[PDB]
This record gives sequence, structure tokens and C-alpha cells, in this order.
Amino acid sequence: DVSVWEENWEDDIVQDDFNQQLRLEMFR
Amino acid sequence: DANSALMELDKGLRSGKLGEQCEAVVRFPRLFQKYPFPILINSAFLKLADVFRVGNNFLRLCVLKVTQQSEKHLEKILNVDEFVKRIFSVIHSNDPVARAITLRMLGSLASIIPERKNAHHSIRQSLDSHDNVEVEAAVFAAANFSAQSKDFAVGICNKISEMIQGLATPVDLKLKLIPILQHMHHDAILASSARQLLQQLVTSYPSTKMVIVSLHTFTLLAASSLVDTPKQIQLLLQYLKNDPRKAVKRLAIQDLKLLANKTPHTWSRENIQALCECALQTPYDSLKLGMLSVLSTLSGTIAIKHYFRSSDLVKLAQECCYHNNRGIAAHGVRVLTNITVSCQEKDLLALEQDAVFGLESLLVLCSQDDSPGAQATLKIALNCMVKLAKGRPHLSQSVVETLLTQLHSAQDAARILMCHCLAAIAMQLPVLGDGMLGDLMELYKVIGRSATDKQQELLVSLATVIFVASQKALSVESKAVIKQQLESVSNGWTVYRIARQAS
Amino acid sequence: VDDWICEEEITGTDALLRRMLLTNNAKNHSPKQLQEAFSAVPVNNTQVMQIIEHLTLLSASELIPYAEVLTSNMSQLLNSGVPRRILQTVNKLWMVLNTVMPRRLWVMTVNALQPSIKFVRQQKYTQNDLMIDPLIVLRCDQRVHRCPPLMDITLHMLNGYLLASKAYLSAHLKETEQTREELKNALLAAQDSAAVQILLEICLPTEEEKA
Amino acid sequence: SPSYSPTSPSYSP
Amino acid sequence: DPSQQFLQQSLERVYSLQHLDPQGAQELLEFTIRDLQRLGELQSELAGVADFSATYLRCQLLLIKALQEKLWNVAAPLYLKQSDLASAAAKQIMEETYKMEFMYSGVENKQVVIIHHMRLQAKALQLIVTARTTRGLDPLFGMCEKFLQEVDFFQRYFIADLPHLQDSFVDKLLDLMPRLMTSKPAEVVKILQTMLRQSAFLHLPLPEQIHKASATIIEPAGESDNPLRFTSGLVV
Amino acid sequence: DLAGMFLQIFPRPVALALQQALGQELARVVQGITVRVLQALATLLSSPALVMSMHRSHFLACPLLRQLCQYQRCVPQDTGFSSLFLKVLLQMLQWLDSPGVEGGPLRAQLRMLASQASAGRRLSDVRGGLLRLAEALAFRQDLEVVSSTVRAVIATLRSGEQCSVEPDLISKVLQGLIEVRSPHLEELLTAFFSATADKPVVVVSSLLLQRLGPSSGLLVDWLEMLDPEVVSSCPDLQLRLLFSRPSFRPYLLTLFTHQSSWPTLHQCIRVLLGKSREQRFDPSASLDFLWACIH
Repeated sequence: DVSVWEENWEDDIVQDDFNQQLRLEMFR
Repeated sequence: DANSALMELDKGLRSGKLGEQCEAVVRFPRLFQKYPFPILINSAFLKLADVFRVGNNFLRLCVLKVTQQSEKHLEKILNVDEFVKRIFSVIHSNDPVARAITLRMLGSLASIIPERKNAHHSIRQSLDSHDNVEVEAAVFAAANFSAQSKDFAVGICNKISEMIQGLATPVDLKLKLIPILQHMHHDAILASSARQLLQQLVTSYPSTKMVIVSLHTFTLLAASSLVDTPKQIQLLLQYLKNDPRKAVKRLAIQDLKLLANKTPHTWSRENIQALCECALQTPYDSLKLGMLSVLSTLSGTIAIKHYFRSSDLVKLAQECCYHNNRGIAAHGVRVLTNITVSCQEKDLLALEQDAVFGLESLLVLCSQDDSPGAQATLKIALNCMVKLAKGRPHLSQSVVETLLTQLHSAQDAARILMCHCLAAIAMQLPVLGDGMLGDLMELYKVIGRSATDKQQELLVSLATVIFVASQKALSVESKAVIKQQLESVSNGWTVYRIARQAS
Repeated sequence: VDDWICEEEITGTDALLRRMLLTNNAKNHSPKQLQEAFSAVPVNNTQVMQIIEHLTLLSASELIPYAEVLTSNMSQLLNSGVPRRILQTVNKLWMVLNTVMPRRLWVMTVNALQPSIKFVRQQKYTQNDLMIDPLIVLRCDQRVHRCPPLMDITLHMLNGYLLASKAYLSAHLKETEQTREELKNALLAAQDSAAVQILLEICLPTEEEKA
Repeated sequence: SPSYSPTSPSYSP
Repeated sequence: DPSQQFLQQSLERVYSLQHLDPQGAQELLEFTIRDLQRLGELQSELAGVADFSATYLRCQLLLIKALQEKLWNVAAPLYLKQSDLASAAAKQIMEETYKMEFMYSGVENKQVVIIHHMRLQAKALQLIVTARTTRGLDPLFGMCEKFLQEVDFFQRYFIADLPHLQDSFVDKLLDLMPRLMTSKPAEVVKILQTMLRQSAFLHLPLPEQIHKASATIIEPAGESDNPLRFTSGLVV
Repeated sequence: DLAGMFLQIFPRPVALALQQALGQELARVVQGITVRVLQALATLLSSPALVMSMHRSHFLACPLLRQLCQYQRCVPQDTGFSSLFLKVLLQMLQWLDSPGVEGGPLRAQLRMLASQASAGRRLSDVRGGLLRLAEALAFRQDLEVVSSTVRAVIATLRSGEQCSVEPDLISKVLQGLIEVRSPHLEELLTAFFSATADKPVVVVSSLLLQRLGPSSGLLVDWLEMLDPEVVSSCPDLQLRLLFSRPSFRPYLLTLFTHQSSWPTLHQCIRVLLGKSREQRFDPSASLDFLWACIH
């Protein structure tokens, strides 16, 4: 849908396996 | 395996107690997904049609559910004639529920066996039946076959016309009966006859439900049959201005929005002028919001170029840009932004600063309350900010200046969104680094004690726009940024994302 | 199958009308507003008609809060001079509610159609009382025998409880046994035939209809 | 069968 | 027939708005192409002329897409083929002009001169991009002289149709044909590319009656397996 | 100061600071110097110009008026402030009324705010507003005046009680409203059929029997809503509606066929077949109705 910054790296809320695993392993 | 599973399902089918039979039948589509083999699909559907023929109505209902779910595997049926022949036999049962399930079955099979004329005859005879369930099933099957067969559609349009014009047909049945006509897009004279019928419907049956259903299905029919699109647009505008009912006006707005979404290029200057007159005239802010959404959708496309200095559209968009309601203001200033970024006439030079100060007002309005609707309007306004700074680059200094002066007072979510907007603007032009960098930096100090939830994302976005602003080396500034991270973040994912943006 | 096949799509006209007619804060027609409209002593059939005609656009899930107000008040609909439009619309709403909360709806609709001989008229039938004896459904008010929408409601409940009794006696027989099969089959057959006979006697013209 | 009229078109397997 | 009226009004809609921004021009082009394909699907009588005009409109759309690519801003040494769309565009428009000329029946000389003009534009675009990709002077001189011979053969073939191609690309080529052979080939590439960018979009007069030729294989029919069994070497 | 800034900006950073200040204090209001700035501008404008000075800079002024209206909407309890803002809007309308200035966003915004403010207040009585509206519609002019008085009538009805009905008055008022094709017609019908009943179905039936192009659907919906058995109330009116010598006739006929009690249809067929002098009912409608009733 509508987006302010067309090229934004934080847009993707649910990420690929690498970034998901890195997120869970560092969000603590 | 395939055969083993099919044998197990047939064993469940023969079980003679209804529970296992229903279990097996509804187990069939999962088997189709497991093993899409056409010999298995054909044999399995043959067994399903055989249990459909002899078996109580609940089993037939389960089979209907299967056929509705397994519509794609119907294409892999070879013995179509035998399958349909044993499905069709139960249309002669005197039980109207069995006839209803059969009609729905034929409706589900309209894709694979259209132009099966006995099936057409069953739909036609069951249409004027007495049982209500049989008539509804006939209506559903007629919808499917009209979507598939041209011959059926032309044959059934006259029956539907005489059925609506018939007097023994109740109002609710008429209501279900009208939107068969959206499938008369096979032919030009067919579509024209259907259009004539729909005009007769709105004039002779002026109830809100029936005008809604009729003028909505007429819209869909004209959408498919492209020849009737302009007269459909003018009918919708005429009904929007004339018909006093809010439900009718709301439908006119929504389906004009549909038409403007699919064929904006067919919109004429007269249509846009009429819609602008309607928007200026109406006192209801919900209607004004709706047709202004339509106007913004049109202005996004080439229809504005076809529309063309000062005009009712421009007067509308200036008037509505400063509206009390936030949504009307957001749409009006989007219209202003689209007109500004489209043309380069000499009267537009006065219009651009009007648009800029409108965006300013939207930032002052929508940056405090933190409501989801406020987030929607703020996103609309900020996307407009990005658009007219990219499209009219001589106007970006003031855009960034108001963004800076507002970034101090906005809430955290508004700060995130404005930082994204500012980051886009800064990425698109580099001539404003050190100054605005210092202001965002003095903003960065007070981020350690904002909130607990949006603090991390705000830190990420603010560091991002800091990096975009910067084009050189910084040591004490990096010390301040690092000190802020160690003091307040202690998370790492924020630090990792900030480091990602730094890279 | 009738309670299931009504879920099937005819066109999606009702989806369109739910989309278009429900936005203008019409959800203010609360169930208690309907109850106030019903309980008013001048009746005001226009008000109740308006309320329920708005209610048809609601999906089956959000109609559940309105279930009690339009079942408990339905004995009032048996009174003369109630327009056919309200009876048909109440029939449609009941048929919609039958698709989501059927057991509760049937239990609380049987109680809503008692003849009102007593002060409460035994508003205490439950699922079990109707499952052991579905003929309570035909012990309802005299007046629904010539109220075709309410008659349709009663027939749906009667058919449902005939099947429910058929299952219930099998379950209880299995529980007690831990012959009786012949007795069960005879009981079910006699119960079904008694239901048919009572229905046939409803079809007869009473001496008032002779006039 | 109770579900079919006697004059209905017969089904030939 | 409102179908014919819709066809004519769609064509004059795209012709009258040739002055738009290339983004908006592309949007109008593909909107009209989708409309014309759907119109051909709807009515079988006008399927031929809908397909004809749709093919011509596709040619113009591909030319517009190629000319607005980011391949002219960078210099010759920085040219890349992986991101190239203009060579594919040139080949596609070339094939489409062939298809337009030969598949459809009922073609008069005006339709043929419009198609040949679009073919010439295609050849010019291919020459431009092949000049971009190469540095040796022998290929430039070779295909440039072949293209100028093609222009001469065109303008000789269509002397009677020249006073109707007003503001056209060939009209701009005829203003410089006697003098272009004097100039250096890089400047020839520059001038033809520039004047190709601002060249007009040519109206395509429709025939009274036209169909798209069609063939339907029925006897092989691609039914299923049980292949044709025959001995190796011998004939089936 | 305050007055200095308006005599400066209207004929830029000061405007941004002022607008941000108003936004922040409105945020303070919603969480739980606008009065001063409104008083300062009112004193400046009553004193001797500035309105035409800011007419060319409506982009700086119109958001400020929106901010003040948002303040008023947030808290209506502070009367005197709201009344002073209303007076300022009337003064702006009166001073700007020089026709040579042409149209503008500021003019239309002030008109919208004034219409909204007039809508907010209630009128004293239903009868006075009804008589005013009847006179205004009879004069065939002043559409904004007609809009204002229907807004006042709707306001008093939605905040009122059972007043006098005067049926012929209401019939003539609604005839004028459909003739001028008001936008508030549906709102008005909703307002004064929700209450103030003493024969609404007679009003609707009389209006329909009387041409009535776009609003016929609204009235048809209405008597379907309040007359369920269709011919229940004032049967002769509905009889000449359904069968006589119209456009929505088939819809009403369908309703009467599939919506009325059996005694109602029995009485109707006895009427259709018991007229020994009339030839008044249409043959086509009556015969189609009989066929529909049989089937």
C-alpha cells in the first residue's frame, strides 16, 4: 500500500531467514 | 500412494453409515492435491458422481463442496459425458433439495461443460419453479453458465427480463436475479439490450436496494463491455448529483472510483467537471471525502492532462486543501500535488506555494493525535511532500525547512514518518548537509527519554537521516551517537540496523 | 442440508448491500433499542420493521447479540394485524441465526412460542427436554398453526429435534447397555409417525375456518 | 423409489 | 455501431495526446493497447483492425520505452549490454512491423507506407544502439551507408505518400539527406537520434475491411501419447 | 507582539512559529494564547485593508482559521471565545463582500465555517423555522438561506419534542424541496418522520400521487418503510396509487402482492371486481395483480 520512502530497508516487517534468525538472536 | 488412497476413500464411501461417507467425500480434494494424476482424478470424480446420484442430500452437499473446492482439477476430466450424465440424472428427482444441489453442481461444472444444452434447459425450467431453494440454485447456476456460455447468456437475458418484469417474482428474488446481467459482456448487441433492461429497472423499481444492485451491476457490465463506459460514467454522475439518498450517492462514489481505477483515460473533461461540481455542491463531508478520493485517483493518472488554467477542479482542491476534516484536506492536497507536478504553465507557479503551505498545515494538524487515521493522512501528506520535492526540485528547501521546524514538536510515530520523508528528500538532492545535520543532531540528544516502544525505530530512522545528511567524517558527533546507543539502546538490533544504514 | 445450503452464494448481492448500506452508523440499532421498540404498548410496527430490516444486512455472527430480543418477542408477532413483512423478515433472521447458534436458538425459540397460559408458561424447556420428546415443538401456541413464517420456524425445529431424538436415544441406549434395539426402533418410528399425524391434524380446517 | 416420479425419465447405467 | 466509434475515439485519443510526458505517454499507450486487445476479444468483426492498431501502438510504445532509457546519458565506454532494452526493443518492433504488414489482409498503400516508416524508425534505432556498442569506424560506415541507402529507397518508393507524412521522421530525414553524407558519422548518429526523439507519431488510417490471418492445426491435434512408431532411418 | 505580526505577514518564519504554537496549545487542550490571538486579530480587523492584504496570502491565513475552528470543536464550553470567533467570521464575510475581489479559497473557507457554525446552534421552535422555510422556498431564491433554514429545522427536530404537524404546510414544503432539489431532503425526511407524528404515510402518498424524477425513489423507500401492508392506511389513496389511469407502479404492485395479508388482498380483489360504475382501475395492473395473486 502507500509508502513514504519507496526504498526503505525497515519496510519489510517479516524478513528472510537470515535476518529473522539474526533479529531473534540480538533482540535480547 | 495414489491407488491405495483412492481405494481407502472408496471403502469409506461404501461404508453405508453417513459419517464415514461424508468423511471420505470431503477427504477427496486433499487426495487431488496429493496426487494430481488425470487417471486418478477421472476415476475419483466418476466415483464421486456415482455416490452423488445415489445417496442422501447431505452426501450430495459434501460432493458439491468438493467440486467447488476442486474446480481446477475438473479440467483433467476425460469421461465428461458419463460424469455429467450421472450427475444430471438427479435433476428429475421430485425432491427440490436434490434438484437444488444438482443445479449448484452444474453451476460448479459450468467451466468444463458449458454448451451442454440439456443443462441449459434444466436451468431455464428450474428458474420458474416454486420451491425457493430450487429457484436460488437455478439463479446461481445461471450466473455461472452466463459467465461461461454466450449462447446461454443470450438465451437467458430475455427470461431474466420477463422474470423481473413479471409480477409474481418477489422483490428479494428480483434482487438476486439482477446481477446475472453482469455476465452479458459476450456481445455488443447483448450488452446494449442488457443496458436497456437496466435502465428500465432503475426507472421502474426505484427502491434503494434495487437501484443499488442494478446500477452496480450495470457498472460492472459496462466495465467489462468497454463500449458503454462513457454513458455509464455520465449515468453515475447524474445519479450522484440527482438521487438524494446517501446510499445511492455512496454507491455512485464507490463504483465511479472503480471505473476511475480501471479506465481513467476514458474520463472526459465534462465528467471531471460534473464530478467537481458535485463535490463543491455537497454539504456532507462523507460524500465530499468519497468523490475527492475519486478526484485524487483521477489526478494520479493522465486524466488531468486530458482535463486541461483556473477551473472548478483547482477551486475545489484549493478550497478542500484547508478543510477542517483531515481526510478531505489530505485528498485535496494530493490533488494539488498531482496538478503541480503534472503541468508547467505560468499560473501554476502561484499554485505550488499554495500546495506547499497546505502540506505545512497537514503536518501541523496530523502530527499530534497519533490516531491511525492521523497516520493515514500523515502518510498521504508526506508522500505528497516527497512527490513535489522530487518533481519540482526548486521547491525543496522550504519543504525541508518546515520538516525541520516541525520535527521538534511531532510525536514519535510522526517523527518516524517525517524522518523517512526527509531521508527520501535528502537522498534526492545533496546541497543541504551540514546545517540540517546539526539540527537533526541536536534533536538526536533528546531521543534517550522519549518512550519505550517507538524509541528504537525512531533511533533507527533518525540515525539513517543523519547519515544521509552527512557527507564527511565526524568524531565528537560519532561519540555522541555512540554514547546515546550505549546509554539507551542496549539492544543491538537497533545498533545493527543503524550500522547497516551507516554502511 | 437446508440449514447448510442456505449458506451458499446466490450472487453476492447481500455482500454488496452489506458493504453499501451499513456504513452510516446504522449499528446504533442496538438489541435493547429493538426491545424497546417491541415492548412499546402502541407496538409501532414501523419502528420494529425498520430495525429488523436493518438487521438483515448483518452477518450471522454479529446477529447473535440480537437473538434473544427477537426470539423472546416473537410471541407478540402472533397477534393479529402484524404485517407479513415483519413475520417474513423475522423468519429470515431466524434462518440466519439457525446457521451459527442452532441448538441455543431452537431451545430458546420453543420457550418463546408457548401458549402463555401461566405467568411464565413453563419457560424452562431445555435441550434435553426437547430431545427426549420432540412433540413439545408441536405443543406450541395455537396461533402459529395459521402463521406461516412461525409455522416454518416450528417445522424447522420439529425436524431438527426429530433427528436429535434419533441420535439421543442411540447415545443413551449405548450408555445404559454398557431386545432394546427393537424397542428403540419402534420408539423412533412411533415418534416420527405421531409427529406426522399431528402435522396432518394441523392441516385440517378447524370449525372457525368452516365459517 | 420415493424420490422420483413414476413417469420420470428412467436412468440407464 | 458504438464499437467502431470506441475504436476511432481510442485512436484519436492516443493521437491527440502525443505531447504528454513520456511517463504519461507510456501510460496512455499501454492503456490503449489493453483496451484494443479487449475490444478485439469482445467483437469478432473488429478483431482484425483492433489487432492491427494494437500492434502499431505496441510498436510506438516500444520505441518510446527504448528512447527514454538511461543509455544515452552515459558515454560510449560505459555502455552495458546486460541492462540493454533498446536492442530487444528494436528487434521486437522490426518483427512486429513485418507481422503488421503481411499477416493482416486488406492493406492499402497508406497503411504500407506507415508500416515501412515505422520499420525505418526501427532500423534507425538499431543503428544508433549498434553505434553505441562499437568503436571501430568500419561498422559505423557500413550500416550508416546501408541505412542511408534504405532511406533513399524508401523516399523513392513513396514519392506520392511524402506530402502526407507531415512533421514525420522521414520528413526530418529528407531535410538532411543530401547533406548528411557530408558530415562525420558520429554527428549523423547524434542528429538522427535527436530528431528521432522529437519526431511526430504518425496517424494510421484504418481500412474499411480487414482481418488477421489465422491457422488452426486440427489433424495432428496434439492429443496424447501412443507416439508414432516407425523404424529408424525410414519415414513416418 | 501580536497585532504587529499580522500587519507584517499578511501584506513568514513568524507565521510558522505562530502556527506551531497554536498546534502545541491545541495538543495541550486535547491531552487535558488562542483566545488572546483571536482577540488581537478581532481588535485589529474592527479597527481600520488587512482582509484584502491576507486575501492574496490565504495560504498563510486559512490554516490559522482551521486551527481556531479545531480549538472550538475540541472544547465548546468556552463560550464568548467561540462567539467572538463566530462574530469574526461574520465580519470577514461582510467586509470581503466587495464583488471585485473574485473567488478565493479564503472566501469559500469562511463561508463553510459560517455555515457550519450556523448548523451547530439550535433554533427556538419548529413552527417558526417551518414557516420561514416555506416562505423562502415560495420566493424561489436564496439557496444558501434555504440550506440554513433546513439546517435549523433539522437541528431543532433532532433536539426536540412533539410539535404541531400542519399536514398541508408539510406537503407544500416538501413539494418545494423536491422542486428545488435540496441536498438535505433525505436528512429532513429522516428528521421529521422519526417523531412529530399526529399521518406521515398520507403525506408521502399525497406527494407521490402528484414531475418527481430523482426523489421518487426516496419516497417509495419511505412508504415501504412505514406502510408495510402498503394499502393498510388510507386505502383509497393507495388504491388509486396502484390501480388508476406511473413509474414506480410495478414496484409497489410487487410489494402489495408479496407483502400484504390475505384479508388485505381479498378486500382488494373484491374492490377490483365490485366496482359497478368506475372503469377507474387500470385493466392491465388489475389483471396482472389477479394473476400474481393466483400464482
